[PDB]
Amino acid sequence: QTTLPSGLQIGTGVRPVATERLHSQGNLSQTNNSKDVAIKGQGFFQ
Amino acid sequence: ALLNIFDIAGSALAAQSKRLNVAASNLANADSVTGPDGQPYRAKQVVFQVDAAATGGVKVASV
Repeated sequence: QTTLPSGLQIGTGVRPVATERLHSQGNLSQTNNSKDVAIKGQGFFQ
Repeated sequence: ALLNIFDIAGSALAAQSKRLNVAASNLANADSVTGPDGQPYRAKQVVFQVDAAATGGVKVASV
């Protein structure tokens, strides 16, 4: 009555799709310079 | 009849072929499971018997 479905399905393999960057917030280290700036939050210079 | 030798040898060859086929089938189904209708697979053997026509050939009654 109840048996296994008896079906075949062969895989092929694995491929890399993407590399996501963790755009988190990094720590701030003091360089004591007067012409260095750091971003707090989001945003990029141009 | 000096010609029943061929019959005896042919029966022996057929019996040996049957036994080899059974052994090969068992080896193929060594690690099988859940055959038709779900009943588990079970191994089988053959039994040789002589045809008392005295001296006679070999036969396999059933598996």
